[PDB]
Amino acid sequence: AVFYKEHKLRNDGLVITTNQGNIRLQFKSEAAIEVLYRADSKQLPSFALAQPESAIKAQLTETENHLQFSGGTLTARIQKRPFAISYYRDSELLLAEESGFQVKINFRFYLSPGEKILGGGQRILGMDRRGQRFPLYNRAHYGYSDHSGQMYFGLPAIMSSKQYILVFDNSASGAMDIGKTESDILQLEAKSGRSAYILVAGNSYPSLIENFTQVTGRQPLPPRWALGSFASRFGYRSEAETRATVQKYKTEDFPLDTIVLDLYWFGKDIKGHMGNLDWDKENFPTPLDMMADFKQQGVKTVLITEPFVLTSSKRWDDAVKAKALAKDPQGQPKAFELYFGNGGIIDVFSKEGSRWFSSIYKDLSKQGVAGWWGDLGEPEMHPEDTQHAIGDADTVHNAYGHRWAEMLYQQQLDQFPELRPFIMMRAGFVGSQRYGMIPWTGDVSRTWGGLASQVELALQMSLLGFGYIHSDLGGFADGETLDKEMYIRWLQYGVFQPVYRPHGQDHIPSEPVFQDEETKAILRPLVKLRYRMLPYIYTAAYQNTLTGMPLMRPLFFSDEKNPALIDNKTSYFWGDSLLVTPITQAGVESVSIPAPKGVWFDFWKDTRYQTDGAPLTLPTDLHTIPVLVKAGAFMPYVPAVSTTEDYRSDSLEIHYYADASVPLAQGEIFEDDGKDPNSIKRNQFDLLTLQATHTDNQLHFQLARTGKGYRGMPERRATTLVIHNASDQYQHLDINGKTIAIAQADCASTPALACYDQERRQLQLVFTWGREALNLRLHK
Amino acid sequence: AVFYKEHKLRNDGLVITTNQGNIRLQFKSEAAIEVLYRADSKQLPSFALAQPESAIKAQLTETENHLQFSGGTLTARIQKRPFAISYYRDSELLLAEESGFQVKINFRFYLSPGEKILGGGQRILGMDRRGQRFPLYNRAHYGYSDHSGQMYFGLPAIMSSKQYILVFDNSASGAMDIGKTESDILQLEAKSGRSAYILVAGNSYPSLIENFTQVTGRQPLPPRWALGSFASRFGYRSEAETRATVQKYKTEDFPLDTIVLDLYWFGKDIKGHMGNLDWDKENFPTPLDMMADFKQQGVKTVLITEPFVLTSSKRWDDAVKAKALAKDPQGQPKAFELYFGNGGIIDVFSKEGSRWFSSIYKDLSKQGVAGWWGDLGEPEMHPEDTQHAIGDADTVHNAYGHRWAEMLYQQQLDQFPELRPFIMMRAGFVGSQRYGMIPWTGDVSRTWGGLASQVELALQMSLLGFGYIHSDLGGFADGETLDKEMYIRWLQYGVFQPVYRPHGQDHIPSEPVFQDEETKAILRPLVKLRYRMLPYIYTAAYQNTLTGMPLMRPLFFSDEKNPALIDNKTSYFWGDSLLVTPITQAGVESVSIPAPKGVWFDFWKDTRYQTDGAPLTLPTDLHTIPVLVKAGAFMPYVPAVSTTEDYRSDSLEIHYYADASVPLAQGEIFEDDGKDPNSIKRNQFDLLTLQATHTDNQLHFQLARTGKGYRGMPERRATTLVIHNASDQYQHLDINGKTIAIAQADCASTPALACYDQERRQLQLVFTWGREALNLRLHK
Ligand SMILES: O=C([O-])C(=O)[O-]
Ligand SMILES: O=C([O-])C(=O)[O-]
Repeated sequence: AVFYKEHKLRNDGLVITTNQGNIRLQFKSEAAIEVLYRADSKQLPSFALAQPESAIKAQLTETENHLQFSGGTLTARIQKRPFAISYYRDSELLLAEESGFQVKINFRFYLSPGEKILGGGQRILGMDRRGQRFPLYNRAHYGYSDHSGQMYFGLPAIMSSKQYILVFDNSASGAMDIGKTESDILQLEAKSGRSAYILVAGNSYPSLIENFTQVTGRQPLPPRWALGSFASRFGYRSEAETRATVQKYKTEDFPLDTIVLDLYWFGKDIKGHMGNLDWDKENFPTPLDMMADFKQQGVKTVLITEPFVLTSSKRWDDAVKAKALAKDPQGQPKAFELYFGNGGIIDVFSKEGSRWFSSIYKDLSKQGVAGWWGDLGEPEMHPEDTQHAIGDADTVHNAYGHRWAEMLYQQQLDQFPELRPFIMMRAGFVGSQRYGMIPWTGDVSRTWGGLASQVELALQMSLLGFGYIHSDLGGFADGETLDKEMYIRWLQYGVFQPVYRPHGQDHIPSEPVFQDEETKAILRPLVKLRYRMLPYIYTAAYQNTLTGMPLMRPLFFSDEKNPALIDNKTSYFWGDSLLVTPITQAGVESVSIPAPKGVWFDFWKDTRYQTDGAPLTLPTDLHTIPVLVKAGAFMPYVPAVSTTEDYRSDSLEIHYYADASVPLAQGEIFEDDGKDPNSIKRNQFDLLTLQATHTDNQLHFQLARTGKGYRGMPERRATTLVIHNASDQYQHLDINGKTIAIAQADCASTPALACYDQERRQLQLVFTWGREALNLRLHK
Repeated sequence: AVFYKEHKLRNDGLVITTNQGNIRLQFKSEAAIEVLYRADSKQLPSFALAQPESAIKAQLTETENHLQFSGGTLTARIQKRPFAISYYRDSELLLAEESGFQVKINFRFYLSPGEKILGGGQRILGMDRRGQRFPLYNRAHYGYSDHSGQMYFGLPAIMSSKQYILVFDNSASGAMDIGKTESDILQLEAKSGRSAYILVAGNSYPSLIENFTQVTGRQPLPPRWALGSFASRFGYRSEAETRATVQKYKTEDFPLDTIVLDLYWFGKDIKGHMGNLDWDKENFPTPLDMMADFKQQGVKTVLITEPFVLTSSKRWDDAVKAKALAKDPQGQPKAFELYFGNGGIIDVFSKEGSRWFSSIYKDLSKQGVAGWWGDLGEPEMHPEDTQHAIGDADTVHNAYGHRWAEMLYQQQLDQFPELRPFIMMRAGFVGSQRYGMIPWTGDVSRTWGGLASQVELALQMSLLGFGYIHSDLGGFADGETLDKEMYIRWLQYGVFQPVYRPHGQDHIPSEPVFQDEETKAILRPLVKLRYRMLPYIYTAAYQNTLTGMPLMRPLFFSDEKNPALIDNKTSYFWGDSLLVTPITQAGVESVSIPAPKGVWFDFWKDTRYQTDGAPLTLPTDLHTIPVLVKAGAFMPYVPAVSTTEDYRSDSLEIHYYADASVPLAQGEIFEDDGKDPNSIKRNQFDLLTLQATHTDNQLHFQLARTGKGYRGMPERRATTLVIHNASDQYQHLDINGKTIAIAQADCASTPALACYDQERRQLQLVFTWGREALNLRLHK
């Protein structure tokens, strides 16, 4: 039995006293509220909040049986007897406590009939997780395929079809029961840790996500090289092998930005060396030269690191001396049996551990390391009696990787304030994106099932803050011989998901350059396409930094009033304009694409489709996967380069997909130096905008640029605008009022300013796009 | 009747007095003698000699009936009565005067029975010109195909199967009669000008050419961009069209280094504007921006210029005021009716004309022009009564273009001492290569016959000093629709001849980017190959600067004791290692290749051929032309780039064609900054050497580098050495004494240091080639 006794509004937080203790309510924004139970006691701080101490001005109103604590859009309705809080956006009930807070810690909420619930982070259970129960305990799931209730990167958070996000702001071993045990009850449980939750509301899914990232953190724009081709395997055994792989990309003519070194860089065996955190000079004899030589070819070097320091490693004595490792209750360094050997864990929650670990990253970065890979951050093994500075293993578990990213992010920004950190990790917490965390979906099997699960995983993570979630392309775990068709499909999908990083255990090659001729003939133009598409992808990344909008969006964004779409885990949007349907089984001869109502074009073949709702059936081929372009799309391209270090936009090629059904369309292209972490905040960019206005007798484009520009920005770009499905009735073109004839033949064989290709229904305009506004008007 | 009267030896020249006048003999080297008749009178100076005032120490000996004037290798034997000079190398008679000098000026020599005679410069008559008579008067031959006795660039010089070169060092309207009128008489004639000839000897064809260029001039190494892809037509009509063409290369993914602007850059019509020598702002409104924008994309701009200033042009009044034009006997500017209109000719032989013309080049170069095209330098029209500073038109005619190149070369070196001039001209004289002249074979027809004549022309010019002779690829003149198969064959041949410059009248596209899909699919990888092969071509260019060795060599170099080979005009060597046989007729299904005795490989298919003399029959296909690689060849490649401005050799791929028949082989790769005119003289280069030693049980490679290097030179190059026709019996590899196992599987699918591919008979070695010597030893 719990009931209201009294409250105090100051400041600007509401502090309620019940017969069972204090509860603190604070708005972190007009759309998000933090609710802290046991507010009177010492607890771990928030991890989910970017500004935990925030509390914006809200209004409090009182009635006989209720209190109301209201922000701009979100309202908390506090029922006095019995005590229960419920949350409203406008006058719409979003979520209501049932028993609310109990005591172990326990939160119980009602679920509404028909309410669909995404969330929990990485699970393979179906997009709607209602009817499921699972632990909140980051844990490896080696070789997973088509099912998992628990893997590397869980999130103690859900997104509802009612368009709210609920966060359990607790870092401890726990569980989530989404109407499994009791049909109408959502239950959150933890063995210890912070007793708080955060509710965020929105009026649309994009707004919800914008509001969520506003209070949990926005991802800083990654370096542009993060969008390029990575060479990776587990693992290059030597400097010679590493150099030979960089060379193979050059001689096979595949783009390459970054080569990634797994654990052999610090030891010749898988076991026994972890913690050395320094070069194995027997096998990597001249690493500074190696990294400098790669830099000369525009190629970055990334090294793997782990939380564990083995007692057999060269740094054990020093880590103990430094007090860098987590301790046992007795006060000794805690050592335990990992796969790799007996060892301890670096206490990133401590001053000593952070300083010690950070110094090592600084040293290696100074030697030439450009980016960082942190593996096993669950932590993969984490005995319950391990003691960190701020609590035992079970209490801090799901925040270890989160703090590790914060430590590394701060370290990198301190060392290189003019560069954007690259931090790729396996496990984090709500908000880890604010430290630039780029997660991957762990040690996936080399099976079709492993591939078929990746869209579900990516969308689940993307919706709750992680735009750069991706997979080991081609599959990672076990296998005895390459499944060629699977590999090809995986690397094709790879082009249209956030990070292009094929990676697998090295008894089977993961890099595309080591594949057979047919495989390379298929993949080479696609890896090149990835680079040609950089303006499209980098612009989506820019939007992700601005608003949290994920690069991969679920089908359900297309119709927010159709909750059934939430179940779709087979087609997704890559940016605004491409509907992608990966092939995830062998021998598939055709696909049924649930394209939203409207006009769509085959990305590969230019075929125009129109639909009022019924799905579209497309045949498959081995060299592509099915991708449809939304009518009204501006698809921007630059010439392929081998490395983003050579990126130039002096030449732009833009394809506009015209249809009268889209009378107004807009496109944008974000350009900056690809590297300045402050480019957005300081307006050091060149933002290109395109607007199409399509009427019965005219099609006109308005082109403009804003921003203060940047060093090396082109003043004038040669631009080729290719209008697909263009009318054969346009007689003339005006550019800023100057009338120009449209040629009707030989468009590919003359340097024509404007030409219509009747066989392709494409109208091509070639012009100079300078700093002043440009208007191009086509008229019948 | 002519007889000896007396002589005087000083100094170090021999001055002979006959009853008819004085004759001066001077050795310009140990292998070359200048013979000047009428030595007592004022004459035009030598044009052919790089150091006209040279006279090395020779020995004079006298007998009753003879004088002997001898240098290191060449001896002049002077018979006293009747007077006649003959020339000997060792004790071998090379050439004997018949009547020798007469008076118009006339030289008569005996030809030996069976002696074959190349020479005369551009003619289409057969490689051996003996039995032919033709004028020495540079003259246009618009639309030539398969025959010409007189075209743009004649040379008053011959090369004999006796291995001497004879130069008629005379610039005037003349003629050459090579045993036509009289079977055993070579006759040289001129209406006026210098009465001198130069004989150069050698002990082999390469030595002869080395000796010839020693005294006539060596070509300075061109900028590396001269070896790249040129966009050209007659002609881009506007800045917009020019920019659109640069853009088309970018969007079609063809390499492009340079775009070339024909006469529309200075006027909207073909007639009436020549002499404006300034931008037509109506059609090229922002040329400084245009050139700067191209430079940002690594693309150079070259402009056409001509000798003629029309009375209708904007510069007529000023040229007259400056006294820049040739005059009539009366002293007025000489005006005459050219195709383009009434106009005069710039007197490049005068101080005033040179200063005036040079100032105009300086101005345009300062604006951003990177290289220069001088058309119509025959001069195309040149009335006999035109007076230049040093003589009338007929007297100086064949040296006009020569002096024009000298003027421009000096101008460019004065303006940009740290760059190599690019000067492309149609007409010159013996020695013009010393001013960097890059000639092309004029306005060739768009016919198979026009293509079929190009090897003959190129070889004739190459042998007598012009390594960069090339053709308007695809054909230039007339035509009404593209002959697609002809065009393709011409641009394929283009890859294996000195300058890659498709160019034609613009009613049919000359650029490969404006061709149909099939044409582009065929040509794109070949234009890319041109760039991948830059280390091979640029190294041949280096050798040409060093020794005069032409880039294209005739088949007859392969066996100097087989004079019948001299007739071959259908196969030639591109550098040392490639025997190329262009396809020069439609529908050819196979070719008979007269490969020299030895082992040869199909460049495209790796097929091994062996022959003891009989020709090799190869089938043709549309995507290649037949090219054989000589066993022992080291073929070096770098990754394709879009422009030589981006050239890097951090990654090398070298293919060695092994065969036991070649127990010793050598290769070299010349690397410098691609631009420094002084790189060779100052040793600012990186010269890579490879030596193969192939015995019954071992194959070993010795790799080394010399030179002082240059700014940006890579210290360490990732190198992939691919050994073709490698034994399947090599068990191990030592690199500098460190033994390494050779893998026997999965060579394309692993980062192996050494791997043998049994199906391809290729052994691949991947390693780091640093500054120290490297020895790689394979042993059975
Ligand atoms: O858009 C149009 O009107 C057309 O396609 O003709
Ligand atoms: O060269 C060899 O000896 C061979 O091919 O086995």
